Order: sequence, then structure tokens, then C-alpha cells
Amino acid sequence: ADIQTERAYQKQPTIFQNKKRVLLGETGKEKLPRYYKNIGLGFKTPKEAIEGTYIDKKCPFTGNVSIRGRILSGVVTKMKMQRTIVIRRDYLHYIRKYNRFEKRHKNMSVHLSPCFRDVQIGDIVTVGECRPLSKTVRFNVLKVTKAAGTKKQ
Amino acid sequence: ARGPKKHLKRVAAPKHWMLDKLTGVFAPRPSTGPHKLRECLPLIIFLRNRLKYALTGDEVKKICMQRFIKIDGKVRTDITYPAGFMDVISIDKTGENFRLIYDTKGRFAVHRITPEEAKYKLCKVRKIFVGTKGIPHLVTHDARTIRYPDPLIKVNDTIQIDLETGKITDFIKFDTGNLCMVTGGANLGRIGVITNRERHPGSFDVVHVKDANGNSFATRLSNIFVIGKGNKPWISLPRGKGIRLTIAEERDKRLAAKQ
Amino acid sequence: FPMKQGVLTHGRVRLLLSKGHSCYRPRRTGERKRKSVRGCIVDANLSVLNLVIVKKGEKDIPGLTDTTVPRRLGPKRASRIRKLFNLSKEDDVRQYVVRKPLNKEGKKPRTKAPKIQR
Amino acid sequence: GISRDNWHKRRKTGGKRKPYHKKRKYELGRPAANTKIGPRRIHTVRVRGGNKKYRALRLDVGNFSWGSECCTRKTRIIDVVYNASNNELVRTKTLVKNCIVLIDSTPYRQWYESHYALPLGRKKGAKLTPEEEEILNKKRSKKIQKKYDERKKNAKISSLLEEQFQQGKLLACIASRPGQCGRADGYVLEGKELEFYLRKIKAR
RNA sequence: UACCUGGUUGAUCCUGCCAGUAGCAUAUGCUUGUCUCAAAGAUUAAGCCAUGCAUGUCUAAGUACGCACGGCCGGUACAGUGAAACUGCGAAUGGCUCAUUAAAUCAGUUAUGGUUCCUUUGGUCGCUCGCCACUUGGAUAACUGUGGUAAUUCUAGAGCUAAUACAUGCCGACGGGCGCUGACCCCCUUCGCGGGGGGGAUGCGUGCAUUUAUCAGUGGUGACUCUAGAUAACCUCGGGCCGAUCGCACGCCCCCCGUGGCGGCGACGACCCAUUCGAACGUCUGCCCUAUCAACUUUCGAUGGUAGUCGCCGUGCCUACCAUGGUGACCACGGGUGACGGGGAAUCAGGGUUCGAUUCCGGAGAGGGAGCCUGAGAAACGGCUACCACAUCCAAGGAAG
RNA sequence: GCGGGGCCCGAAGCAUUUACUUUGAAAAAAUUAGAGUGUUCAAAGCAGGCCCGAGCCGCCUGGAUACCGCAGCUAGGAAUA
Repeated sequence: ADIQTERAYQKQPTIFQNKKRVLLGETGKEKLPRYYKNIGLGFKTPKEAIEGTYIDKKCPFTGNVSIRGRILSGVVTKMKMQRTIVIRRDYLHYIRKYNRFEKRHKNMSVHLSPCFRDVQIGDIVTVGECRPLSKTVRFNVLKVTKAAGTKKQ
Repeated sequence: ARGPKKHLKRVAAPKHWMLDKLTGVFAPRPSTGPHKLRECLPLIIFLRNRLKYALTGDEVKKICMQRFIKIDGKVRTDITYPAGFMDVISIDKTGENFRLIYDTKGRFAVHRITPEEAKYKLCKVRKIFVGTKGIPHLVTHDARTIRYPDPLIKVNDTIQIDLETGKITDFIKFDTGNLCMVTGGANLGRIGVITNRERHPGSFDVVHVKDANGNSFATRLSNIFVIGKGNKPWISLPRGKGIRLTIAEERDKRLAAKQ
Repeated sequence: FPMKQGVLTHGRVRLLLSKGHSCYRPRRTGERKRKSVRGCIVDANLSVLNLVIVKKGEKDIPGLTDTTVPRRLGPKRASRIRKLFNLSKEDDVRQYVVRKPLNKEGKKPRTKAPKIQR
Repeated sequence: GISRDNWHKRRKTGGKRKPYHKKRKYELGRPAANTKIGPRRIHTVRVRGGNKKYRALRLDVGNFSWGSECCTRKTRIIDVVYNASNNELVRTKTLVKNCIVLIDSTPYRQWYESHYALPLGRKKGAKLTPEEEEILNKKRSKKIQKKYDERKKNAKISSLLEEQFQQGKLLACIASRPGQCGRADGYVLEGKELEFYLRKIKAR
């Protein structure tokens, strides 16, 4: 339930929390101001990046990462691995000797921010790129767009 | 490899310098300076190929060590000095006063100017920013920075600064309708009025340019250099007037003047 | 192999010497070089040893502690020429410089003075 | 000759990649400074660009910040009490960035007394003659007593934080990078953050 | 030129290969008169190398106290020419080779909003409130004079002497302003009152750059935790700048007052910003043969999550603590390559096939591995240190590759 | 974009999403294909050309253009899949 589950105090490095809890500022109604930003190239900010309560350095909507560069799209093929999913971008490569195409793929590890809930197996996700985040994770999840759902019994 | 390069091979040189193939292995290798080196043209081959005041590389030095070769009103004595675009040279003894302008085939032109229009030059700005203690700065096409500019001067604006004073005389704003010169890509050397500025957020911004003779074209925004207010240039143009001719239309205008 | 202050070991060791220790003048900047240098303790395995008086005692050894050689290059910077001749202040350094005599045979007998510094 | 490059790692599939050049100089040797509490030893190493970094071999004081009432003072460092990255960096008293450090309370006490004129740390009284009975009264004027008696709004502190003004030492957190810049700055723990770390020391 | 001809049979039509034919590129054979361009120890040995060389460098302008020369123009600082040596700057380029190397290099593409940059330009360089400044302090080379070695660009001792070397350090600006403080304002509501203000006595701090915390939201971008502004403080002794430098024509005020004050063109250094040359690290896509190479990677990081350490910055790049992941028949993993990659070359109906050590761009490496110093830039090799391999001189003590 | 009207049209949603196609940028020379020029010719080379009546401060002019795959960046088309 709670957020402080690591072994250091997770917080956002920019907002200041402890602003003079006195007889004016009561501990009965206690929020903290939530830092988010906006990405350009027409990408909205999900409600759970504003009214959410999580913490992620690597989230594009509350961390210190900035998308600029290529923008791609893929299919979520494996959703293990906390805050980092694997997506597969299938494509066709053209061999001009045989005048035909060749169904290739290469999959790619991307940082899934926890401002997205209904990210299940086989969904379409547009993905932007940034600085290197890990050994292999260079790209970052901007906007899921669902598949295979909207009614399940 | 382990550091910077300071030779340049002759077949690796920019071909709008119009070099030989058999006179040597090496290239003039322009010095570090205000201009990037693929765009520019050094002092050596300007006074032994473009003007023929010299025959060797030694003859360029013994004119340039007598301290009358004035690049933008300043005596620069190194013979590999990067000149660049829109700068005035000043021989000052036989008084030629060239300005470096592209012709419509992408090449720098031997191009005289009057001894009082020579007193200034024009500069596209590449960045405007606020400096320390809150004062504005701009940095230009060449390396020249100016403090306290007129606050209407945004990015990709063209200002006019005079030599020997160094301050902004008149600025002229990048607007649709103004008269630009393209200094990059396959269309450079042509001169035409701006049609529209169609933005791309995150990508490269491309503008469309109509000439004075209907031939419309387009280059990206980092190639555009405004030198006119609507229809008249602020500088002296060369022959051709920034109008590319087709290879059949170049044919008869070349072979009827040899009548 | 010339001796070095600071070995405290009789024999011959090999030091890695940079610029400025002793017994190694380099050839390019930052070059270090390993050279075999002899220790600071004395033995009987010495071809010559240098030896410096700190006190004259009884009498004159002929040709060793007499015949005072003239320091023909005097002070040049204008703060040791003020300290040598006890110039108090603003006492016109340009007057009180030393001047060296010159006595070639085929040329007229000159005299040379330095520049000044500071 | 310890390097920091990726071309000795096994790649994403799991394939051994064969090295295609010697190790270069921009993967320069990376030893640790291990800044620890003592007198002040600072060492300087030239880096690329000809620049310097001041690596801190031994540290004495800090420049810790207060934040909630906006105070920064020099203060000496007592102890390292908890580290999140390693519980073995606290048995050897080694200053790193996000370790909870322990400093004293004297410059913040005399700040809080020179601005609000309240006692602070005091539990029994009856020894406050030499520099404490004088400061809270001082024979002020009229309008100073006006502007100081209205300060009964921003004078109260949450009970976890003045309890450790009483018995001597305040625990804080370094925010600087010692061994890299050569300073140990930081902020004083307070708030829900302080409840977090006071549990994570009490649980040790 | 979108091309065929001879050979299985007693003849025939086929299938099929063989041989012919034509380029071009290595070697060789025979032969060779003239003249234009002209590859040329790549393949096997990235085998080994005698000897000689290919990286050094003075302006009017850092340091001449060598007679090495000068008219020693004259009773004294230096008419200049200058070797030598210090200082500075290059020596990280070019040149050579193709051994390594199969998403590696490389190519196009796009980034650094995640960083470094001697130089070049162009900015900034009285913004700091603080008993030598008309100039402070200590060495050292060449030089002189003794030396040691069989022998090296080996150098020891003693005496001198210089700085733009190596350091210490000040005047003026500088009158003050600002904020935090703060012994009288009494004129306000002294009616018992509560007062509303500006002010002074006072002591701190005060620029840029660095480090941390906080506050507000000039100039920008698609977009910041940007740029700028505000407050509280730091400032590393192997300590950030805030000129103890050198030439040229000499001139101006001269009222203190014939000695004091001011000036033109430069030349060097100089934190920081931007430029330039880049360098490094990333993104997307693209590589030959092999399954007689089908599972691989993870104690020894394999994939990811936190926190840090160092690095010029992003990051399992490392360390600790966790999670159990990553890749693969759309060929992973392993092997081979007579594999440096590319622009390109030979070919010529179209589709293709083959070659590309080789002058251009990029990479890599100097006998094989490794570790470093100097410097802006090197894991440098016509730099160093060591080991392995080969090899030189020796007076056999050592030297140099 | 000529707090509530007219010759007026930008920003906004691209209201499935891709392949496919056309367009436009951007893509180092040398080499190739090719323009010009009697190197005496040719291979090459990027030069050269014109009258001296001496004013001849010497005049005129070249050093083209096309092709740079596939992948990305644009704008359009929506048969086919």
C-alpha cells in the first residue's frame, strides 16, 4: 500500500515537504505538492501522474528524464521485470535481389512508468527515447493504447 | 586518432573552392575561427586563385605580412584565416573592397563593393540569451557576440553591424515576404522571397522560397539568410542576382555572348 | 655512479627518478627513468669523493684555501644590489652597478655592464 | 588501470564480445576516496580539460542547511549512524552522499535564540545566567518587542525535532559528493522523512 | 553488339558436362626502336634487421653580466649582431601496415536538455567597501674551476647570475549604496490606554566562479530540475580569477611646481561565457559461411529495481541490498573466414555475379601482453616502467634495444 | 483573429493503426555517365579566349548538370493488403 518500501527515503528532489507545520498548517489535512511536467509533440499527461502518489526518477512525467530523439511503437510481449517491460517492433525488410520482403523483428526493453494501469499482454505502446537508463533500457513509455480488451467475462 | 587534425587532403577539400588535382597532395586547411570550415574559404586561395595577386603560397605570405589585408576592418596576418560569408576585405592600398557572396552555382564570387557600403556587414543571429546580472546577449552567424541588443531581435533575425564600431545599426526580422538568400544545401546561391515558414516541432523547420521568376523551392531553416525588406536587398548583389539558370538556358546566354 | 643524498643504504640501488631529484637530467617533459645510483653511506669502493670545508683552522694550505677567485658576475636584479651595497632607499641603482673589465689583445679594452631587472 | 567501459560486458543476448581496441584513457582509473571523520585532508587530481577535482580523504566540519527556517551554518560532524547503500560503510565511519550523518546543535541553537528569544534544549533551567538570561530580554525598545511578540506563529517545532535539540546532537543528511568536490554539505532531517530514518536506526 | 562452335552414335533427337571463345589481373616465356602518362615486398613471414636520416622552433616586442662580434662614441645600466642555456609551444599531425575485429568496426540517420575542448575569433576583464606598490622573496641553468668512469643525449661537488620560470603580495577605484540588525520620535487612539510611520547610535554581510538548501516565476525551447533574479552560508595551503610582463613614436598639463601628474599603436598571459576544431558516448536500420553449432546467459553481473562509489558526463561502469529475469528456428549461443569497413573496381540487355591489403573517409596497431608520466589532447611507442620473445657493446663492474 | 455582426479562417481533434505510393528536404570529394576547351591529336588536364592602335589602372569567361540505394524526416493519395 505505502510507497516508502525501499531502504532510503524516496522523494522528489525538487519539491520541499516540511513547510512549517504550525497552528496554521495542521496535520489533519496533509498533502504534498506534486511535481509533474508536460512533454511536447502532443502527448498528454495521465491523471495518475498528477493525482498519483508514486515516485520514479525514470518516469517521463515526474522524473528527471527528457524525451528527445526517435519516437517508435510496438507490442507488449512480456510484462515481467518491475518498472521495465519488453516490447517487440515487427517490421519487413526488403531484399532487392529476390524482389520480396522478409518478416524480421527485434525487441527492445523500455521503461514502463507506473502511471499506467491496464498494460497487459499484447497492447500497442508508442515509445519515445532519451538518455541511457540501464544497460539496455534506452527508451521510455509515453502512451499505452489498449488492445484485446474492453469486455472480459 | 589521438587528437585533432591539422592537415587536409586536396581531394577531401570542399569543391566550391575549385582546387586543382595535380598541383599537390594537400589542401589549404583553414584555421579555426568564426565560420565552420566546410562552409568557408581561406585567405590563401582567395589571393592566388580568385584574384591572382600571387603565384605560390609564399607570395601570399609576403603580401599578408606587410599588414594590409583587412578582414572585417582588422588586419589578420595568417594566410589560412577563415574568411566566411558576408565579410568585407580591405586591401586599402589599391582599394578593391571585396565582399564574399555566393554566386548562383554555390561558389564564392569575386565581388567588389563601394568604399562606403563596405563599412558594414550583416549577421543572422544563432542564439539570443540573457547573461549575468540580467543583461541580454546575442551570438551571430559569425562568432561576434553583442551585448544589449534591441529587444525585438528574436532568434534567426538578421542584424546589421558596422565595422570599426561593432554595434547594431539596423535589424530586419525573419518574416514571410522578406528577401532571403539560401546558404546551404542543393539550392544555395539562389535569392528569393520567403513564401511561408512551416514549422516542425522537434524536427527540422523547412520554409518555402519563391524567387523573382516563379521558380519556387524549399530549404530548411538553418540555410536561410534574410538580406532584404520585401523586395530590395540591403547589399550589392552579383550578376545573375540569385537566379539559377537551366543548363539549356545557360547554353545560349553563354554562346551568344561569344558572337 | 654518483652518490645521492637520502638512500641510507650502502651499495648500489636503482631509483626511478623524475625531474628534480638528483643525478638525472631528463630529455623531455614528464619523463621518468630508472637509473642505478650509489648509496649515501661511504665505503672503500669509491673512486673519488667530494669534500667541502665548513671552517678554516690553523694555517694556509697552499693553493686550496687562499687565492680568492673574483666573482666577476655581480648582482643584476635591483634588490640584491640594494642589499649588497646597503643602499637605503631611492639611491639610484643605475650609478652603483658593477662593471667588468675586458682585456683582449687584438681589441681595445672594453668594459661591460648588465641590463636591469625590476 | 581500472576501466569503466561497456565493451568488456557480456551483451544483451549473452554473447561474449571480443575486444576491438585497447583500454583508453577516457576510461580513467576509478578508486574510491572513502571520506572519513577526522581533521581536514583534501587531495587534488587533474582531470580531462586540465580541470581539478578535490577528493576529500578526511573531513572535519560541514555546511549543513536547515530549510524549514532557512538557516545554514558551519558545524562539526560527530558520527555516521545509518547508510542505505551499505550497512558496512557505517561500521567504518565513511562519509558518502545519502548517508545519515550526525552533527551537533550549537550554531542552530544560538541562531534560534538570537531570532526568536526562546530557550531551546532546556529541561531543568537554573543555570542560564551567563549567556541566556541576558539575550531574551536585553533591554529592547518598544517596536522590537512588538515585532518579536508577534512571532508566536512560526516558533513551534514538531516534537520529533526539538527532542533532539535537548540531548545534544541533530542527525542530518549529506547532499554533497565528498571525494568528488571536497565538501560535506547537506540538509537537516525533519518531517515524515525523519520518522522514516528514526525507524531505520531504531530497527538496527 | 540481349550471339554461340567442337565432342557420347552406324547415323538421329536429347539430357548433360567437357573443350573452345572474350574480357582483366598476378607470375612467367620469347622479343623490344621512339614518345606521353605510370602501379611497384599486399598475398607466404604484423618474420628479423647492420648503417644513415625522417621534429624541431626567435620577433621591434620573456631571460645576454660567453670579447663570440661590434664605432666600448666616453667615463657610463644596456647602438645592436648574436652562439650557449633557461622559458614557452609543438613533438597526440603526417607517414606505414591490415594482424586483430561478424551488430563489433563501418555507412546513412538522429541526439547529448547526459559531457570535455591548447588554439582561433568575439565578449568579459575599477561590479568585491577590506608601515615595499615607484616593484617584494628565494633558488637555478649556460659560465668559471675541479672530477668519476671501458662505455650512453651518464653526470657529481663548489662559486656566480637572470624570468612571462618558481612563488608571496599592494595602491587606487572607495565617495558609498543595499539589506539583516539596531538606546530617543514624543506630532496617531497618551483618555488609564492601545499607538501608525520614517529616522538615526550600533555591529555584520556585500563581485564573478565553486557547494548546498530555500523563495519567486526577465529571456527561451515541443519540452527543465534551463537562463536570469532573491535569501541563508561555504570557498579545499598538492589553496579559482580580481595583470609586480615586454617593445614603438614620444607627447601633454604643468597651478604643488623643472619634479611630480596624464596620454597613442601594440605584444604577451588571463578565471568564465559563446564560437571553432573536434573528441567521446547514444538511437534507428543494414553484414559473409556453417545445425557434422539447438538451447544460451546468471557463484565470477546475467536482465531489471533502489542507494551510492568513483568517471569529464548518461549507465551493472562498479559496490551493497533486492526481484528472477534476458535471448532464441523471424537462426540465439558457438565455430570458420585466403573478414579491416565504406566510397568504389571488373563485368553488361534487364536481374545479377565477383573483387575491394592498395593513395579518399573511418577504425586498429607499432615484437607479444600490461601499467603509467607529461599535456587541452596519448594508456603515445622515432616517451617511460616491468614481464615474455629475439637481439647488441663490455675492460664482464654494467650499459643500450 | 477580416462578452456576444460583416467580404472570415487559424490554431484543435488526425476521430483505428500500418504496409503501399507520389512529393519535398537532407545527404564529402575522387570515380562513373556526361557540358565546355585543337593538351599539335589521343589518354588526360581544368584550363583558357581576344585585338596591344599601348594605356591594355588589360579585357571577356569557365572551373556545368545528373545519379547517391535501403532506413529515417516531411507533406499528399486511400485502390490493394
